[PDB]
Amino acid sequence: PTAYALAISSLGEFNSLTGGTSTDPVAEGNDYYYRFEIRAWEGSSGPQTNVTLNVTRTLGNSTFAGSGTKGVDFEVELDPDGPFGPASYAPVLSADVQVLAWGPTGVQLRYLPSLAPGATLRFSLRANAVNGTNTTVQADATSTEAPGPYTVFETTTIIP
Ligand SMILES: [Ca+2]
Ligand SMILES: [Ca+2]
Repeated sequence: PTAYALAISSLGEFNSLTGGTSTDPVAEGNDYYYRFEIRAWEGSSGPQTNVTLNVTRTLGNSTFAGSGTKGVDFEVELDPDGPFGPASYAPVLSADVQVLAWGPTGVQLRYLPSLAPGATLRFSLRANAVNGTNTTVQADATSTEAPGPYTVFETTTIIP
């Protein structure tokens, strides 16, 4: 059988850490936010542990912003019933996220609680728009139990 599975999705760029409106292109000198989801398979043989997002800049000049402050530079939200129920995304406790790395060209965030089958996490990441070269970021999802990584690339058009 398939014991455990995870998935990743890009949701594109937004003008706010939470809520707000979509964006892209972005004018150089403005902040913007990437969002990614990590999604636990509903058929998983149990909760998944060490669910980790690794995002690296692959092309262009934009930078992950700030020092790594939850609620300013990044946010992790949990939808405990995923798409399968009406519960909405809500920010998780600060203690529930370990910032493994936070720098201008790479960020790594680990969810410390276990992630129930079907549940999803939404990661929002603040960035500084820089260039008229596009910025492309690589986002990798892994967990202990799932045969990761699962990778996407999202691209932002920067106006000089
Ligand atoms: Ca839900
Ligand atoms: Ca985009």
